[PDB]
Amino acid sequence: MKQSKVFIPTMRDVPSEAEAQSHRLLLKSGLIKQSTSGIYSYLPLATRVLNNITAIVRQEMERIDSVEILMPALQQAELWEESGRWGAYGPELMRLQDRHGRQFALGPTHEELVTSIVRNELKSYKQLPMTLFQIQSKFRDEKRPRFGLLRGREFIMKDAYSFHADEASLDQTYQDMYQAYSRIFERVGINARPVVADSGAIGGSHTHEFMALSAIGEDTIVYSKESDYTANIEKAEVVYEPNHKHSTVQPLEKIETPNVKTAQELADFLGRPVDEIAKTMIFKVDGEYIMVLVRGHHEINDIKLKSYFGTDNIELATQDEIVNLVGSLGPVIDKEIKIYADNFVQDLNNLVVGANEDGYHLINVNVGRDFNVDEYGDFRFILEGEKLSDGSGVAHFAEGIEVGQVFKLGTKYSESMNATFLDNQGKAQPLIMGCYGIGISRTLSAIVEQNHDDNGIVWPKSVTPFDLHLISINPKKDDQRELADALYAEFNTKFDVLYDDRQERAGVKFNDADLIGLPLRIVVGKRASEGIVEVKERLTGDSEEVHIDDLMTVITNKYDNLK
Amino acid sequence: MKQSKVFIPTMRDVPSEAEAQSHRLLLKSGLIKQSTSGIYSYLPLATRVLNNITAIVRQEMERIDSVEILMPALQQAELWEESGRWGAYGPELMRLQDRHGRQFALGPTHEELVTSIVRNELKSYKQLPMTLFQIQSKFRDEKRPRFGLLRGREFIMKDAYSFHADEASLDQTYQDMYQAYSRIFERVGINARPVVADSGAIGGSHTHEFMALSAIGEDTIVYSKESDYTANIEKAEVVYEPNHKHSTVQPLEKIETPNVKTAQELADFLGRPVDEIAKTMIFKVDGEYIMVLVRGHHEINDIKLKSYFGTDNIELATQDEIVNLVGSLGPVIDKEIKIYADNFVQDLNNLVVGANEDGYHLINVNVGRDFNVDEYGDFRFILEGEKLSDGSGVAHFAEGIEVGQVFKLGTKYSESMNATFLDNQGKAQPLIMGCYGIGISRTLSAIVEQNHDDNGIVWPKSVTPFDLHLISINPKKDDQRELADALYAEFNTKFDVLYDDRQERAGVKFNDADLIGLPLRIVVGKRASEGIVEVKERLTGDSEEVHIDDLMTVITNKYDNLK
Ligand SMILES: Nc1ncnc2c1ncn2[C@@H]1O[C@H](COP(=O)(O)OP(=O)(O)NP(=O)(O)O)[C@@H](O)[C@H]1O
Ligand SMILES: Nc1ncnc2c1ncn2[C@@H]1O[C@H](COP(=O)(O)OP(=O)(O)NP(=O)(O)O)[C@@H](O)[C@H]1O
Ligand SMILES: O=C(C[C@H]1NCCC[C@@H]1O)Cn1cnc2cc(Br)c(Cl)cc2c1=O
Ligand SMILES: O=C(C[C@H]1NCCC[C@@H]1O)Cn1cnc2cc(Br)c(Cl)cc2c1=O
Ligand SMILES: [Mg+2]
Ligand SMILES: [Mg+2]
Repeated sequence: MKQSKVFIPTMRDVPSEAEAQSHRLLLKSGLIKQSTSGIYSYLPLATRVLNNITAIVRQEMERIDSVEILMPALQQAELWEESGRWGAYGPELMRLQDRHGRQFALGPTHEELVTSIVRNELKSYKQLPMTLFQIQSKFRDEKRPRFGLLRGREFIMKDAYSFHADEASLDQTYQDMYQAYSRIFERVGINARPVVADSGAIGGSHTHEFMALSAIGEDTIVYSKESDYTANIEKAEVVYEPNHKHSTVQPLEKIETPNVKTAQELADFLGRPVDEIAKTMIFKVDGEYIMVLVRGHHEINDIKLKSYFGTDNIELATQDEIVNLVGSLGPVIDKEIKIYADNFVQDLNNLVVGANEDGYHLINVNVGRDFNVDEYGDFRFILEGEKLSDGSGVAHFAEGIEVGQVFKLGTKYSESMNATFLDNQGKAQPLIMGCYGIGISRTLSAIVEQNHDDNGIVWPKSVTPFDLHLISINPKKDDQRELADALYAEFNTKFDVLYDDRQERAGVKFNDADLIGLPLRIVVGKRASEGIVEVKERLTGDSEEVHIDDLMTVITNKYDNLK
Repeated sequence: MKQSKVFIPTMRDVPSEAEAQSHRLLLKSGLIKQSTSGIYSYLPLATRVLNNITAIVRQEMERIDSVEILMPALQQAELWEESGRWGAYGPELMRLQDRHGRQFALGPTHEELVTSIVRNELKSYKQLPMTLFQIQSKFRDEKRPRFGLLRGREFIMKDAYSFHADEASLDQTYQDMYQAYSRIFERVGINARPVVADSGAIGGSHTHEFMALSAIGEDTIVYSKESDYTANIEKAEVVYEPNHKHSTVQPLEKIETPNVKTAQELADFLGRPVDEIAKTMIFKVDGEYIMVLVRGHHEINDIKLKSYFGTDNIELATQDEIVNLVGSLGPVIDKEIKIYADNFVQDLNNLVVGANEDGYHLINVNVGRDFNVDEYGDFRFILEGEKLSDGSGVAHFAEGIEVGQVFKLGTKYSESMNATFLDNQGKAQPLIMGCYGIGISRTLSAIVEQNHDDNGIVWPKSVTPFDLHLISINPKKDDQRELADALYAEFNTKFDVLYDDRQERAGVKFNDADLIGLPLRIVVGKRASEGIVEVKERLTGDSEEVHIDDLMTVITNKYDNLK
């Protein structure tokens, strides 16, 4: 393609609101444009990268017999009522009415739709297993869209769904997908790690998330150096082995603590280490108010609380709800309320806690005497340095972007939506399901996060929108224009060449080229009359003069040796 | 792919409601499944056909420098307010609210979105022309979804938009698109004709529709045998040259006409030919009621009326609106109402018309004496046999499916949405726009309409979901299964082979194969031990025995000679 005919609105200045490097670079390089919060257009270069990603995805899906389909975005509410998700979900599910008042969801994911396709069609065990996938734009009215394509409201997902006669068959396809996902991410230029993910509040099914390792990552991976242990910090269990720090029991005492809000401020005020303070938070669990206690150097993990209580309906009590129930909160109160404490609170006595009265705290508070703990448990995040759940060694942290997930779904949808098959013994059984997804537009951004420098994007060979950037320094000069025209015709059969044929200053062409980030650059300039050009590598910045008779061999060898 | 792993829910019986052959066959062959009215899932084989169509589309777009992008479905109402389409359109535009009460349209087409992309980015004449396109699902809440993929509510469109400094540049790209569209349709196996289309009520810009010639087609193409004249029957002008059939003027007379509703019933009742009766219809044009007169053998053309009056707000008066104004209607009434008559009414005198009184009609009604005609004009459809507007010869009719359109849009959106560029002389000018579209999912159905027989689909080589159907008659037999396994491995590198490896009766495999419609079939049966198979052509039904040492050459030669 001649660059004069390709829309590439490169920017001089990136706005302050853009925080993530991938977001900043996709804007600056003229690859995406925001329509509104969380909603983007993919401009020509991004679209080519998306096409390269989806071609790799299609190869890897076909390799494991995952068969492509395309399902609708517009989905009748009645389908979502069958599963119960219509009623279970709130504003994140986008909803609308047609001209006859009939209600619809815009698909955030397709468990019901795909179940509706296969039910009473996958009728026998002889037809199983079956795996279907699509590459299709999903809709989620995210509370906080952010970081460009990393969290949109309209976004591209590759979602797959598999159907099975038994658990062993599901296990096989889950492994196939796991392996296919590893291949997909490596091929597109992402360094990713599969990590054990949380199975949800109620379920205990096997699930792994694929995490693109990057500093912008909002997930923390807990990993071992001694074993293959890798878990989301939300899931990673903390094993408690007693190590008491108890002193002589003292009488309870309310103390004045003016302008003291936080646990660390209280620690500083009393001249004590923060770990000896116990923090108290009020949660609302299935309508009932509870208290959760953790030490001052720890933080409450809501995902563990949800899994512990076995419900997703857990949230912090609001300002008004706290006042109606009881400044800094504490466990000593004359009221029927269940108090839960993290296991590591047992290492202390003479607790420092809130007084349920602004400007005050309690010291020398003791369990049994002053208040009772109903149950102890693992209600916190692991810290870096602590011993892992498998006993292999010490916990280390790495930050990650969730680029995909694999999930053993089971019979949830097939039971609720009556999707059955006749087994070996002729009896009706619900289809056993797996579901799997890659965030395609998120993955595009993750590629940029891991493949860029201070001057722009550095696209991997596998996904670069064009292979070669052919640039004329001054096309007013006949020798330069004509040589570049000839080289375009020569190289645009074997390679995809972006030919910067524009009547633009050399400096802007090179700045644009740095942003755009194609792996190899052929510069036609002052030595065109001699049949000499310059070849420049985007990754290293290495430049060399090359004569046109050698150029095909030099470019091909350089291209083949790219990662 | 092994057919045991591909979801293909072939049907024994097609429901009565499915009318169009393409709709019936896409259902019967297991290629689509309805989710609800006008909303479909594309099953594995249809998805492969769609991928083949879009690959051809992409090649032909790149050939004319039409550059791929991907724009969002979710579009803020504020954008649609800029153009005025938010207010101009009614229930066909699907609308919704997000969680903050902000209003959105689901894109039925993307003129505003694309204008928002390029405005203040295509800043100079030096950047023009620019052509962008996407392949993306559109949403239209159609009043009457029908014929499967021919009229959906969620459907795939390839929409392109071009931007220009002057009218000559627009003319060039319009011609490029016209030519590209001709190529696309021929390549995918559609016999199509470009025809002059109506430019709308207000505008007079150049537009052509591409019509897939087929009997299910709801459009009628008027064409010449002597010239290149081709027009939609909505547009095709009728030139009136007087041929009076006048008799001696008679006195007006009201006559009893019991149980006479229609013009032909009245003709039969009075013993007169139907052409001597004048029909009267009441229309509402920009709030004002009018009368339109046409002869009994003619019909009113609303598209001509809209173009004549220069407004889209024309509709028939309702039952209640007719009563408030005045059985069979007629022009003789004591009221201030404008009466328009088709030109061919002038060939008659002593008109037979309604009496504005149930059970009665008027005879011997004459213009000037009994009523006045305000204006005469071309308000009807041309009939087959009549002389064409260009004077080349006689009108012939062919039925067609509108598979695409090309349109010289001009500055409508660039004016309303302030999308300007600096011209040669440094002054701001609105971007001159073209817009173009192909219905991709409609085109898939049109391919089936033109490429099928009584036993199933007959896919063209260019778009067939697989190239070869490899079928084992009885895979319990080791020689058959093993030979078929070997041939699959041999042929699935050069070709895409669907291998019917299923443990199913031969009869169902062949019935499924006929429906599925791949061009060549390799049958492994009783002579597998001898290294002999049967090759069968789907189009002709010709079968021949072939030895496996000759099979690659025989298949390749047959495949190369397919249309
Ligand atoms: N709002 C979004 N924008 C872009 N990509 C997304 C978004 N939500 C999910 N994805 C991607 O789609 C994949 C599958 O969806 P899903 O498993 O439902 O995500 P999720 O659990 O909601 N992730 P998150 O919201 O980031 O915690 C994810 O692994 C992401 O890569
Ligand atoms: N409801 C639909 N279902 C499937 N395809 C459609 C639909 N509407 C339009 N298309 C296709 O998209 C192309 C461009 O859209 P457009 O020019 O807006 O169609 P249109 O004038 O509304 N046609 P029609 O509604 O059939 O009279 C058409 O030429 C069709 O091939
Ligand atoms: O979407 C999932 C589970 C899996 N679905 C198939 C693709 C891969 C993915 O991990 C989790 N999820 C995430 N977000 C959601 C948001 C809404 Br709104 C709804 Cl209704 C449902 C969901 C929802 O089910
Ligand atoms: O969509 C068009 C004009 C052209 N747009 C770009 C692709 C090719 C197509 O011919 C005509 N059209 C047809 N149907 C529509 C339905 C609705 Br609802 C709206 Cl808002 C707008 C429209 C509308 O503009
Ligand atoms: Mg989410
Ligand atoms: Mg329409």
